[PDB]
Amino acid sequence: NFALKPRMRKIFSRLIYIAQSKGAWILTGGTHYGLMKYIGEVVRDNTISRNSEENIVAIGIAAWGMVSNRDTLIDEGHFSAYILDNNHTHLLLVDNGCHGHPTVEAKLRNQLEKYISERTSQDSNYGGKIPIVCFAQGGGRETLKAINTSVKSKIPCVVVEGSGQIADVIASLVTSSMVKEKLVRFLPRTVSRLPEEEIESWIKWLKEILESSHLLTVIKMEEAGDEIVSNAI
Amino acid sequence: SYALYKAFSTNEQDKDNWNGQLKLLLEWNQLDLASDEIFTNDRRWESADLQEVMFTALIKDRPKFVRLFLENGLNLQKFLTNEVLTELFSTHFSTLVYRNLQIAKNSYNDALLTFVWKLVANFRRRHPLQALFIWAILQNKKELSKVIWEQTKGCTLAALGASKLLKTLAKVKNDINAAGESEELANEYETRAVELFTECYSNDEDLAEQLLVYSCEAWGGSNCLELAVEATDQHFIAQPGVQNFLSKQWYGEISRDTKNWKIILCLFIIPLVGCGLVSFRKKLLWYYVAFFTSPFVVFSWNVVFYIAFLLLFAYVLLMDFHSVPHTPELILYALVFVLFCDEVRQWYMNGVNYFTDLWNVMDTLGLFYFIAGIVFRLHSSNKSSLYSGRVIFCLDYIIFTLRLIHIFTVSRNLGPKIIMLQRMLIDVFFFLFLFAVWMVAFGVARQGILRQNEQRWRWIFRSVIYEPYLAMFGQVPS
Amino acid sequence: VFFFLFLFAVWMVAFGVARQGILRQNEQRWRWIFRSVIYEPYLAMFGQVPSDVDSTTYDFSHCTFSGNESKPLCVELDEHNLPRFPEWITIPLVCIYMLSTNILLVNLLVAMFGYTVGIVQENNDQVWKFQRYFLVQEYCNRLNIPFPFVVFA
Amino acid sequence: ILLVNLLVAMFGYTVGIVQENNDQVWKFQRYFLVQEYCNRLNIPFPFVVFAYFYMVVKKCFKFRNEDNETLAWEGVMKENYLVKINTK
Amino acid sequence: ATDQHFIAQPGVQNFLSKQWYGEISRDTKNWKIILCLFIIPLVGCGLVSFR
Ligand SMILES: O=C1NC(c2cccc([N+](=O)[O-])c2)=CCN1c1ccccc1O
Ligand SMILES: [Ca+2]
Repeated sequence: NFALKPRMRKIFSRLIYIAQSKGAWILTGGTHYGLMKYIGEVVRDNTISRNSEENIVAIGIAAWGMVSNRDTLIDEGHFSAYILDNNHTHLLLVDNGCHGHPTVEAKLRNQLEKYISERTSQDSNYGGKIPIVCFAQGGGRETLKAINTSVKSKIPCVVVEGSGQIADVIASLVTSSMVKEKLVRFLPRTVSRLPEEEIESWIKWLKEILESSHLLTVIKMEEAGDEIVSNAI
Repeated sequence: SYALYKAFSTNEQDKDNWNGQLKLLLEWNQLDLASDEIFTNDRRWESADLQEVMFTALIKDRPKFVRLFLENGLNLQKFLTNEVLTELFSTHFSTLVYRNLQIAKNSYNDALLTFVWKLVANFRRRHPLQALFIWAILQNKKELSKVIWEQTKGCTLAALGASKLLKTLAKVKNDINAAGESEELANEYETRAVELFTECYSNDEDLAEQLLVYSCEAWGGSNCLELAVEATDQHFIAQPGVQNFLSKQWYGEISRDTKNWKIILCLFIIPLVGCGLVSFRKKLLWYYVAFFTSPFVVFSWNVVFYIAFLLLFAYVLLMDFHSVPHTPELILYALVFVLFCDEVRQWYMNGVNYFTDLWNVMDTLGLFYFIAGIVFRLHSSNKSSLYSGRVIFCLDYIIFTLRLIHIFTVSRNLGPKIIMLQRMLIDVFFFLFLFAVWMVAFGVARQGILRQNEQRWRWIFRSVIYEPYLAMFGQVPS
Repeated sequence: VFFFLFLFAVWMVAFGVARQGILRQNEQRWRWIFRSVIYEPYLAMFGQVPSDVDSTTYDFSHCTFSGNESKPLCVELDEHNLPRFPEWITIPLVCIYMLSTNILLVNLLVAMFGYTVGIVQENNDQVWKFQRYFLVQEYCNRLNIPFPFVVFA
Repeated sequence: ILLVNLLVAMFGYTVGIVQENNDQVWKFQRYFLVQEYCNRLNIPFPFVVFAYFYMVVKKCFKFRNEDNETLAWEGVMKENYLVKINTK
Repeated sequence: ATDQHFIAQPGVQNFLSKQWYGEISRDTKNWKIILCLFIIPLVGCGLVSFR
């Protein structure tokens, strides 16, 4: 579940407008639940409002172990009732073993990011190289693992907001003690369900985050007018 | 409320009781507190447990909380069942509003109010959001109505139907305060419909004209353009989008950026259709049919026909009118039969509202006087019946000639002035009232001072009414 | 002016044909059709009140009985050699026509003139001094001597 | 004199009021003439009675997806219009 | 005091109109009232509203 306040609503509407103006791929999870619902909604709306001039490309990358109804074909399927989202125009589902396995798609996702980041396409203004931006807004282990796999790789261009769960704990501080102090002050109801043997691991994750502060940027609260997403990216 | 919430949250027994916290913050108006520390963590949302609190926020006028609930997710059409609508229109529906609805259905009846009287009779004993919108808009809620209006699909139709309902309910004379608020809310939604459709037109023309013609699968049983007409919302039609739609529909196949004199010049010379003088943008027989299909030229052909009919009527009536009908009288009866066929066609394709317009009434009356002149006219070898038939045709010619003023209301130049002409009736009647009073007073005084005991009625009304009437044109009674 | 002339022509044609049809019978002369249909209802705009509708102020010394001399035809007579036309159908007809054209239709033109003068006056000075360009550029362009000698030049 | 020149004044005042509304009322009335001359399948006039016999021929014998597409189009400018209202 | 703006407001005008029609309600049309005036025994019908 996800809270859709009109500020983040405006930000992601502006984001999908920028992705239509530039002709960009948007990589995402692709399930029916939460933010990807709203991304599929705004993709469908910008598709239905113009119906031409570079119809946009959204790739959902899922795990295949959380999908309830699965059809093995060669023959189009009819998926109905994690549930996949209706409006993502491309889907890729990674093959692995049993059902209850989160964090499977992240390896192929980050390797695809790395390959397009080293892919050369000279018909641009970036000196080729197809520039790549990662966005984080919310919370979870998947967010932090994705940000560190990005910033470990070249061209991460990690952008966060000033509202969320981990976007607040990264936005506020830009050693171990201050990481502990922020993580207990912005997440009150998550620390109780966590052993400290991986909380120190999270401290190591965030210390690997803050190594390259030139590869990370933030959207602030005073900066709340129009075209702030372009001014960030 | 904040003190009670701090006392309710820190009991260390009901920290799992988010429902009690939400109902406590609903009974008070704490929107910001419920946004900050209920819906923040994304920890436990069920999205279907929000129904009784939804019903309470509806019946207790909490528009910001239902905005928050739809912001966090609830399906209206899943929620809004017939039991909910009967509980709203049966229990939560006011009783003074129902009396004003009775008075409005008795004294100001209409198609849409008959429809909403039928549906409110349905639910006090399938488009759910529209019925909830009617419930909220009748009650003059003014702020829950906007929240549900933002969720609807046929938004322009909803705004025009609401403006029509409220402009009808603003005419009930008792409880003038409720009439005032319903009038203000009517003006707000007709402003809202105009300002939405001007955006829908200013982005795309074709899909806006797609919007104008849809009936929303019996919304109220009518159309967006029809609802704008039936409410006399002339500002919605005086805007350039609907006027551009109407002008493009009026010229037909011919483009609008051609001059009119080329069009009427190609009208008079019939085989001139095959030349590069007119533009058919908006092989050779398609040019022929696309010229002779358009409303512009069938109207112009029809008025040329009507002028030729008036010339034939005048020739027959003044210069060739004998005891037996000659050839142009029979041609005249044929043309009147053609006009009668058109009028019974229009009475068939309209029905009972055909008799609403006064022009159709005097139209049928003129046809009746024509056939009465025929049945006086055929009794030949009787000079009195023949003369009476000709007098009947003369007064009928007056009627037929004065119809031409109503014909030429379509013009860009004469049209607005002919429409302006019917706003003068109250000034003309005030003039005739004062002139009749002065005329009667002077006429009876002069007839009484001069003469003595006139016994003839004709020479009373020539000397009391007629000669002081002529003294208005500068006669000075002698 | 053209709106006035349209309405006045419609009323004038209607009254003229109705009066000529009620009074007389089968006029064959075109000039005395257009004198009695168009011309006399036209003069009734200047306050004339068309005459031969009253049947008491009508004499038979201005007729022809058949078109032989200048004068109009008589009203078509009875078997008792009386005028056939009803006064109660021609006196209120002339009264309605005379009200409608001499008073309503002229005082409407006064109102429309007053409204047009009310609009165009703040633009009138601009349009005049825009037109001033053309007269200055036709009287400053040529090398012009005074007029009756110009042909020598 | 008095009673006719009062009528002139009242006509002038009524023309002074109703003129900014007159164009609106004319182009509102334009709807009815367009919808009576665009409704029927009409040939030019003196032959129309023959086509009337064609209707006698009648008495001699006798959810949609693009709608949802254009309503979904309408919702986008509704959202843009609400953005503009709150932007003011 | 000739304070005509105090009487040209809708409250006093509503008071005066309700006092002028008397027992008949104001949201009935006038032609029904004068039609029932000319035909005197027509008072016993459902044409006028006495609210
Ligand atoms: O169709 C028409 N029927 C009659 C009509 C037909 C029968 C009798 C009478 N009448 O006596 O006033 C009038 C009026 C003129 N008319 C017409 C012609 C051309 C353009 C627009 C029009 O409205
Ligand atoms: Ca008609």
